[PDB]
Amino acid sequence: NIKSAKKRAIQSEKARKHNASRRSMMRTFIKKVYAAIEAGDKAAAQKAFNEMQPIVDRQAAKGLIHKNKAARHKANLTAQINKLA
Amino acid sequence: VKAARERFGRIVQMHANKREEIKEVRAGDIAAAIGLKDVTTGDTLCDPDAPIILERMEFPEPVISIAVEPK
Amino acid sequence: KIRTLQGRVVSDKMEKSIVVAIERFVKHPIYGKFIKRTTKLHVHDENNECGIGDVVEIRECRPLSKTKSWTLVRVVEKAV
Amino acid sequence: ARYLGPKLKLSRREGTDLFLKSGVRAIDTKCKIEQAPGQHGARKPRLSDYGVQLREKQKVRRIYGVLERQFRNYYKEAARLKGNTGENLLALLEGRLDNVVYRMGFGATRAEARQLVSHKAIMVNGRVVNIASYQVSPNDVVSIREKAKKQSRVKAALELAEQREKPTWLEVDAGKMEGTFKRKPERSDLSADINEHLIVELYSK
Amino acid sequence: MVTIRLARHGAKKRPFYQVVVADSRNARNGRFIERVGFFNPIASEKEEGTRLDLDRIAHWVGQGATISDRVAALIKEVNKAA
Amino acid sequence: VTSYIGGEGHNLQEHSVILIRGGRVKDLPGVRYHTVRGALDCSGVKDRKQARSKYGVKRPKA
RNA sequence: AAUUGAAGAGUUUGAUCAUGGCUCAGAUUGAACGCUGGCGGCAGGCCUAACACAUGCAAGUCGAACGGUAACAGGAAGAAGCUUGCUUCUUUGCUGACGAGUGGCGGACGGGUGAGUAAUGUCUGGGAAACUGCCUGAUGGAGGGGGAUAACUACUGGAAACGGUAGCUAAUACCGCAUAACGUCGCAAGACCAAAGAGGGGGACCUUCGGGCCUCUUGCCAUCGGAUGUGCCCAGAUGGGAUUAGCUAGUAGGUGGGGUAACGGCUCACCUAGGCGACGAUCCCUAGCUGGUCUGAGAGGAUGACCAGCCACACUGGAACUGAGACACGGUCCAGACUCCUACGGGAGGCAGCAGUGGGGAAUAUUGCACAAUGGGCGCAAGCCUGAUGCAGCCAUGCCGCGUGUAUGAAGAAGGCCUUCGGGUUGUAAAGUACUUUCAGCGGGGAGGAAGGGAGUAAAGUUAAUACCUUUGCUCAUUGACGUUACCCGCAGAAGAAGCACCGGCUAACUCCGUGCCAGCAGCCGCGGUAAUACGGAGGGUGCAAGCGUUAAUCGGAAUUACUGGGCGUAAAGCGCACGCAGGCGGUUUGUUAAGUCAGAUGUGAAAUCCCCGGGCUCAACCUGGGAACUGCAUCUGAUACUGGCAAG
Ligand SMILES: [Mg+2]
Ligand SMILES: [Mg+2]
Ligand SMILES: [Mg+2]
Ligand SMILES: [Mg+2]
Ligand SMILES: [Mg+2]
Ligand SMILES: [Mg+2]
Ligand SMILES: [Mg+2]
Ligand SMILES: [Mg+2]
Ligand SMILES: [Mg+2]
Ligand SMILES: [Mg+2]
Ligand SMILES: [Mg+2]
Ligand SMILES: [Mg+2]
Ligand SMILES: [Mg+2]
Ligand SMILES: [Mg+2]
Ligand SMILES: [Mg+2]
Ligand SMILES: [Mg+2]
Ligand SMILES: [Mg+2]
Ligand SMILES: [Mg+2]
Ligand SMILES: [Mg+2]
Ligand SMILES: [Mg+2]
Repeated sequence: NIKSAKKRAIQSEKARKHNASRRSMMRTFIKKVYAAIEAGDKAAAQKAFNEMQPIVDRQAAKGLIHKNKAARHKANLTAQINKLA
Repeated sequence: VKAARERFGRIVQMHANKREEIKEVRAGDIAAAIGLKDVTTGDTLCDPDAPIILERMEFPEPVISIAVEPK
Repeated sequence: KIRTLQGRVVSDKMEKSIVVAIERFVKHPIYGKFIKRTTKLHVHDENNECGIGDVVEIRECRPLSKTKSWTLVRVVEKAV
Repeated sequence: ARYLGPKLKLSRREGTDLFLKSGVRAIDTKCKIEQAPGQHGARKPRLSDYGVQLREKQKVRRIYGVLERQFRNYYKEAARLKGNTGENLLALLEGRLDNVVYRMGFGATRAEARQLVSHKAIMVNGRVVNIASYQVSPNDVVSIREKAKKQSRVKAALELAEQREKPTWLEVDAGKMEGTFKRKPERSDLSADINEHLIVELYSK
Repeated sequence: MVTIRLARHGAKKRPFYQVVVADSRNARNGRFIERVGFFNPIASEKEEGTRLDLDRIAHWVGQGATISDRVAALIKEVNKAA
Repeated sequence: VTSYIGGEGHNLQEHSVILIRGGRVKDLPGVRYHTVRGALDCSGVKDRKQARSKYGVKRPKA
């Protein structure tokens, strides 16, 4: 709106699309782990947890998920992957 | 011709097709004064130190009357 | 020392959630008569310890539910 | 802000000379003191308790030449200040520069004193002070400006002034035309039949 | 960041500052953490004029406060080094 | 509301725009306001000389 | 030294006392209106329509992040008209600098408004499960690679808004890989996570002669601190209504999953069947809260403009995205009401930011000057931006100052007015005569707000360096919007400057004339039907004074909602009579408790305001240092008469 710092709008859009896509896959990975728990496969759970740990941590670093969230996932995923598996 | 003073503000000259703005208006010119409070048609605007009444044209005097009610 | 609070139990059946009433006198702001003031609080007691009528000592704490920010420390007297 | 009008009129109303025409001779009469403050002036309207109460302050006001608001504000201050609210109203009044300069004889009349103060013809401790109402402190020194020193007015003023009851709380000159405010006068060392409790009784209700 | 600065508190044409510690974001005459001195650019060569609880400035400066170029000149002049 | 028109004489007719004051007339129960002479379409009292500030009469040419 | 101060009057009656309402004296105001109006200082100024808005301004900034050249300027990988070291043309981004673009930071501050919110807030006192840009302390890291894309170029659609295809490119934009603890998960064993470069200068050695290299200054990543900010929780207080009595399904609790920065029905599945309310839930009405403001002797009553703190809102309803921070005042999306632009296909906008218009109204201002100062954003800096701010303009809206002259002047002029025709009054008032010249006018002169930055230079400050950088002296040019500043000095002459209400009692101030229950007055009683101090004019007086009245409004007097501080036989007022749940209250002794109650201590009760004492503007208003005050709240420790709880009598 006539204030040329409306470049902020086009800027933070590129942001939303970037964030969206990264934030998307780190979710679909966390899912893979919960699926394994539901499938019951102790191996694929601890396997899929190993695959997701770097993602959750990296994104938290890059500042898309933030720290304590990263913790909370691998935290209670762990709790469960070795609660019957 | 009203014994009150007015303070000039914005001034406009209708300028072929644009209400152009002015800060000064000299003698021999015409323009419209925005915002003047109580100045009717025929009044003289003179220098407060050098007061004068001018001629004032004449007021044609109506020839027709009709009564009106507000529907 | 621990900012605690004495007061008697009213209502019992809730499954680790005992409601405590806390009477208190106070002088009327305009007229001076000292008047009663009940103050009800939803209190957490792990493993349904108290029961209706009990006098209990409690302390403020981290939120535990919609209106529930107190747990007990002691009981004191019970029967009715 | 000034009265300006006919002054004996003010005096005859109060039934006593207020030295508003002090200038020279007469010291009353050549006015017909009392006997007609108006057309019905030569009457004794037996006036109420509100009456005397008003007239007595209406005197003080007229003595020092002070109009209502300033006067009221003086009343407020006298109250507030520690002390007998009655006398320190007069204190404030007497401490006035325009009064002080008169008590010192630089003008025949408190009015003439004012005109001097206003025309930048007077300095306190070296520094020129223009405003008629300047509350002067002890040890201060009002002095006439050399720029207009012992000319017509002030000569005569000192002259009949000297021939006036000569104050106590101030030391004046005449050669250097300088005076020292020694201290605030006590309720004792100024008076006539001028009450206060009336001027106070009045502003309490 | 928190800053020590001047909040104009005089009156028209006769300003009277009030040096103060504050969150830089607040208004000049606004919200402030603590008062820590003053500065009267009139004053007159009388007895008083400028005052800085230098010990407190120093303390806040210890926790990373910052200082106006003008508070600076007012410290670097009330001295504290010789 | 019904309103009083003080002073000797007035213009004031069916379409006059006036300024109403407040202040009763204890001879006219129900009349609880005055119409302010000299305001808006009400003229001041012709030829009056005393208390002109009430009754909207201007000083007569010193 | 510092919350040390309490006033009554008129009116019911033939008269009286009581009762009781109406009325008045005061203070106050964001006021308005009528008549009137000289200046200055300080302050205030849409209270109504959170009605609708034309126009301009109110948020940018970094070339020391990057590719870069559109314009400027310089230099020229060098050229005319000849005006041969002085010009104006073409090149070359070379350097200064800079439109557009990427990027970074800011746009969540600053400012406006009170719609919503009666408790999702505010206030006071506590609390635990939290994040926190820039600023700061400490410790190390800062290696090595990859893919892109704006700009640009070429086609190309629009009236405009806007773009569309294809291809090309840089970085501190983007993603892997490495590195990996005092970080995260985990009992551990172990797994796993990041990053960025850029400038100034420079001896050698040197190279594709770009710079490697050396140095200083910045920036980048990680962890733990500090600081500030923010989120969350509890108790108590913070309007009126019973002609609102019942309310409640994620409802109240639990368990386990999910979720957030974090605790939590926050969410979801199941189990329990709870939860709230006569100490007022629920539902109605009204409303931003506070510091404080006004009044009052106080307790109270009234109030929340201006200043400062908190909250909420941003055309209306709704939603999220970016981000440390928003569910965003001059951002995005949807929808609605509305307005505007169009070449009819299509577009755009939201002043409760400043100024301003219309409208509404009894009523509330300039489409101003400037970043000189204080402060805020970006920047190494210079600087750019700043309708915050500093000033000015408008309005007697308030407060406080000052003026509109000072003396002199009598058989007391004229004129007016009353007169018992003697005179009295207006009135020393006027004139006349001496004198002064503030403030306005004119001419001079001239503080303070200006501290800094900038050049030079000298300093074991660095460093390979006599560079660069930094600091500090000194030196030299310089920086006000207000501004014809404040203030001073000269000039002429009383010269330019007084209204408004009242005069029957309350109430300070009295007569003539006109009028004749007429015209009219009137806050209350009441005046007027031929001698009206009450109407209207005059003379005179009284009170105020650049204001004065009227209206409107809050408190006071009003002890007339009576806690302080009242009543009910006849004045208003005891239910027609009892029984009785809840409530209030409770004989007498001891023990015990320590809730009430009392004592102390320690925290906090923002600053401003009120008060005290000082200081500064010529005084005052105003500004200001320090203090007292904030009578409250909480906590800890004691006391145990009285009150309450418990025991036993
Ligand atoms: Mg005045
Ligand atoms: Mg650029
Ligand atoms: Mg890695
Ligand atoms: Mg759970
Ligand atoms: Mg869980
Ligand atoms: Mg509202
Ligand atoms: Mg009361
Ligand atoms: Mg909206
Ligand atoms: Mg984000
Ligand atoms: Mg807007
Ligand atoms: Mg209108
Ligand atoms: Mg009388
Ligand atoms: Mg007659
Ligand atoms: Mg009359
Ligand atoms: Mg009362
Ligand atoms: Mg009674
Ligand atoms: Mg009765
Ligand atoms: Mg009975
Ligand atoms: Mg305070
Ligand atoms: Mg006992």
